[PDB]
Amino acid sequence: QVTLKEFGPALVKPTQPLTLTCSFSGFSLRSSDTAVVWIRQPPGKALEWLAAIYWDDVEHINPSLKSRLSISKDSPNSLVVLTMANMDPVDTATYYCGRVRFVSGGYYTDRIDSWGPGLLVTVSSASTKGPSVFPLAPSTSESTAALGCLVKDYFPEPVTVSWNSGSLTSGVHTFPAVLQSSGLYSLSSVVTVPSSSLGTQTYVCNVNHKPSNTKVDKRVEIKTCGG
Amino acid sequence: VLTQPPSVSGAPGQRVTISCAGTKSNIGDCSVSWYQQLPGATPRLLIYQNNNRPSGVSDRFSGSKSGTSASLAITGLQTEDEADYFCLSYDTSFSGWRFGGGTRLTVLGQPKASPTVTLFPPSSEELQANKATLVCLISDFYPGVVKVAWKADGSAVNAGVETTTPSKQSNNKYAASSYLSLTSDQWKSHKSYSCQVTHEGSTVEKTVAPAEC
Ligand SMILES: OC[C@H]1O[C@H](O[C@@H]2[C@@H](O[C@@H]3[C@H](O)[C@@H](O)O[C@H](CO)[C@H]3O)O[C@H](CO)[C@@H](O)[C@@H]2O)[C@@H](O)[C@@H](O)[C@@H]1O
Ligand SMILES: [Ca+2]
Ligand SMILES: [Ca+2]
Repeated sequence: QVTLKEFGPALVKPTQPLTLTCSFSGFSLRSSDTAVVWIRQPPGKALEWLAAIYWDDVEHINPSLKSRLSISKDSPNSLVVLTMANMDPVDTATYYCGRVRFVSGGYYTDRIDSWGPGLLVTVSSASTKGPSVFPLAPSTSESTAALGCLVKDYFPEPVTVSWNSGSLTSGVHTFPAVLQSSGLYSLSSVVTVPSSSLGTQTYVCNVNHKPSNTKVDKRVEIKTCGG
Repeated sequence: VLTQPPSVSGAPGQRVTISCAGTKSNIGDCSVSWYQQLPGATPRLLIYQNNNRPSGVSDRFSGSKSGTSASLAITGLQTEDEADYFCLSYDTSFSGWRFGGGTRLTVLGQPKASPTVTLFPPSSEELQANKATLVCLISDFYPGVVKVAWKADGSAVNAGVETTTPSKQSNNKYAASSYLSLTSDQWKSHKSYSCQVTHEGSTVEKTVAPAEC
């Protein structure tokens, strides 16, 4: 019955301002029991209250973030805006907007009873950059061997990796990317294959990065040592 | 200032409680609400004004509050209850709303599983760019918490380490990566490098050497 949706940039650069917009449905911000709140959550961390704006334009802003935040509303168009100044890499987070309802006249009874799906905002200085692709090879006396491809220093997400143009799916594990303090991503894809056929099979990682119009193929060769 | 345990466990069918420890300034005097957030999903209101359920929330969830602590209780625990649970309360000293740190609830079932650890040395290609990334890939472990330590020759390596949070695989076990970022000169100044993974008081480690053969 009630829905909200966050609009705004997927990325923002350090020291720049972030401006998010919440559109909502199934209730009116004119109702005297109603407010709209902005909540954020860094990846893997806790929920944090940012700012709420009430039907009568009372505001409740996180005192820790007061000097950076502003919030406003356009009730006739069901829109609520949040701005946050001087962005920092620690501000990378999923930003949710929600409906708050409370008891009129009551004492901080407020609850967030409805939630938007949330917008992941990444704070990074990076421009679009295609990955450097490096082969990962091993040690080969056990039955299988793990070969892989380091997909290094790209922006933004996502990247796709296949092996042998899709002809090889078994034993493929592509690991989630890490966002480095540089503001660039890296991930690794590995394929576990029979050791016996390392000299009989060719293994090529196919790496696609659509934002940078980048397509790289890289053959992964075993490093052999003299007997 | 709102304190929740980071982690709680229970068996399917059992009752578990998640507590949020506060002070007079928050839980003591103000309404507690509770939120459930499935992995990767959106938070959802479960309890408001300490002990009320919104409609469409199961009666398996209940809330209470005594003194400066509050509790969420969950009966008939089901696998789909695996989530991060948060308490929320206004705080009149803070003059602001505070969330608990979140308690991740695990539903017991799958047996313990130790990690597979794969360690790669820098490639020749990267070394020619005066760079050297050691890649430690960690997979197939359960539960999904590991600690990663790097060693160079004998000693501990702190500088240049970056490790991902554990993620779910298609086979219902967990994966993580850790990267040790060096220069080629750094790489070549030590004779061995190790990635050591600790899982449930047990250690798995891998070793690479700049002298390949
Ligand atoms: O003040 C805490 C209260 O804030 C939110 O409700 C506000 C509140 O407005 C107060 C009140 O109207 C008046 O006494 O002083 C100011 C001007 O209105 C204002 O700060 O109370 C009214 C009525 O309850 C609400 O309409 C306002 O939106 C909610 O968060 C309450 O839960 C909270 O206790
Ligand atoms: Ca020999
Ligand atoms: Ca109670």
